[PDB]
Amino acid sequence: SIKIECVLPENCRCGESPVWEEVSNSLLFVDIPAKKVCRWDSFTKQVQRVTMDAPVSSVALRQSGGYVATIGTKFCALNWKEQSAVVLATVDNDKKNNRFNDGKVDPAGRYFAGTMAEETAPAVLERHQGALYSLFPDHHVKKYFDQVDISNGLDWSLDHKIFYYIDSLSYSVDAFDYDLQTGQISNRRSVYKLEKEEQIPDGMCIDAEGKLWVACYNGGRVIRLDPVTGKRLQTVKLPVDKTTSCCFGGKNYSEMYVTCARDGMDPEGLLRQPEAGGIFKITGLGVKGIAPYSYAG
Amino acid sequence: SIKIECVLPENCRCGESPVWEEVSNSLLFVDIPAKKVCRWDSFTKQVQRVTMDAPVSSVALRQSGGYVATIGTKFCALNWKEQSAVVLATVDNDKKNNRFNDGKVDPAGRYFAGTMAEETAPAVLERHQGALYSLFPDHHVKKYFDQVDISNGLDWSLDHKIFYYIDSLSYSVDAFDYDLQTGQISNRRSVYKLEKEEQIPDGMCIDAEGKLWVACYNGGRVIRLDPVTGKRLQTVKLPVDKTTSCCFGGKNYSEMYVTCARDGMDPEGLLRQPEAGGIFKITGLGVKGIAPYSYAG
Ligand SMILES: [Zn+2]
Ligand SMILES: [Zn+2]
Repeated sequence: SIKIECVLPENCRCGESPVWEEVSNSLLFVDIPAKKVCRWDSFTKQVQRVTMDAPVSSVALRQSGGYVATIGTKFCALNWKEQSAVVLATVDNDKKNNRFNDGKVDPAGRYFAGTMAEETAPAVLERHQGALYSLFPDHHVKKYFDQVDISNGLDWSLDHKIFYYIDSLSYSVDAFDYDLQTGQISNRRSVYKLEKEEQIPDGMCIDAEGKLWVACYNGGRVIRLDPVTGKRLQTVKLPVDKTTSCCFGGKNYSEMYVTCARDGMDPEGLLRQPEAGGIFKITGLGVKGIAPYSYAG
Repeated sequence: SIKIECVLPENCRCGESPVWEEVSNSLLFVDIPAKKVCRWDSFTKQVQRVTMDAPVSSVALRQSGGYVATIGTKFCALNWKEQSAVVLATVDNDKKNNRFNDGKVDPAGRYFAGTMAEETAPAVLERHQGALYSLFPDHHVKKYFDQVDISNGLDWSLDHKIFYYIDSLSYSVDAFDYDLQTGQISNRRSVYKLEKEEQIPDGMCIDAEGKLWVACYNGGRVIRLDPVTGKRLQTVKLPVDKTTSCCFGGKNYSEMYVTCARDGMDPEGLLRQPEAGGIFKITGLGVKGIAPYSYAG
């Protein structure tokens, strides 16, 4: 049996980028259009919040201390206590209107993230403006590929030989060969195409059996896929439609934390999804996840 | 009911710009990379073709006689009985790889056509290189706006107050307010957004109810769109994937003609679509089209 609970009714405009900090039993996440980074202590229940000067799309662990975030079209290191960010690298300078979206650290401590055109407009507009990036330990940047609509969930297989990636308007989870030692990706192929009711695929993580959990935007669900068989294994429905992301955390990585968005709802949807934008905890999935990697620069 | 016929197994590299010439009961079209203007006699069933010296991307009737056509980055007059073009105007002189794409005459005798960067491999690059133009009856070019990808299908509403325009890599059918007397457009807005499955929006033609028909390049289909409600009204699927463009012809515009492309297909997909690059005729739609305008310069 499954328990779904709102642990923190944060009403985020757009909650994203859940990451489990095991050393302090905290969850981090972002609220993208609110430009916030948040850190929620699972023991005290207290949340702290830093507000940045541009959309903050993702946040990850930095092994030397503090955190890394993608703010606007920059990779930045964050000194949480000083409420100070230092710019590590910039991308997409040629684009007048981009941001980072989803990002996540390698098995080798490289901070992967891509971009997208900024939009809340959708159905008056356009595309293919994104590209996938990685920030190496030496603070150098690689562009993997362009023509990306919305850079979204991403992860890596337990044996470090395959990269999983979602570009959301593709409606497909893709897989690449990944070289751990160099961070090269090849042989892009589709491993799962969403069903319609699955709506927009968004955030993703891998679990300790190597299956994939995809948050489904407008979907009110997260879906478990086998990437080696090509099939859906399970659907867990949430009391909110605008599920964005998910990760594993809590004791032994046995709980799932899920982000969602309160933005773009109307009065009558807010009325009966009153916890929209909250953080949900799902217990009793009967699977554990794995620990995130920490940026190496 | 819908009835589909491959009226001509032309195998066009890329067949485009269908135009019904009702005084000879013929369909004019182009084959862009073969650099051919084409004319199929719907009665004898035979196709005549003239070879130009640069890719021909559109053709239109000329009020005073013969044809106009866009050949490379040039608006040309075409006398079909000799077979050479007389340049009337050049655009994009500073872009030494641009070509015109799609073009159609105004309810007022102005030849609209926009350009794109010619592509590779072959072809395919890079990007925002295009602009939208309109040759006036005095042989002077107006320009309109740039950073287009693939200037594609275009038509006018039946009140002559709305210009509809497709830029392919925009996956959006757009509308502008349009002013007959001056050819001025303004208030560009998305009236429709393509679903993953519909692929890339290519040519298009309004019907006598004011709906819009758009050929979905790699969607093997034309979809009929309500500009005012922004919803898809029906899908007509086709024997072949690279449907490029569409127009109304046959007696009083009661039949629809779909062009297609066979360039960019592998040896075994050609063998599943024996009719890639042909001309299809669809009867049974319930609506008629409207006649083409003739160029008044
Ligand atoms: Zn996301
Ligand atoms: Zn076209």
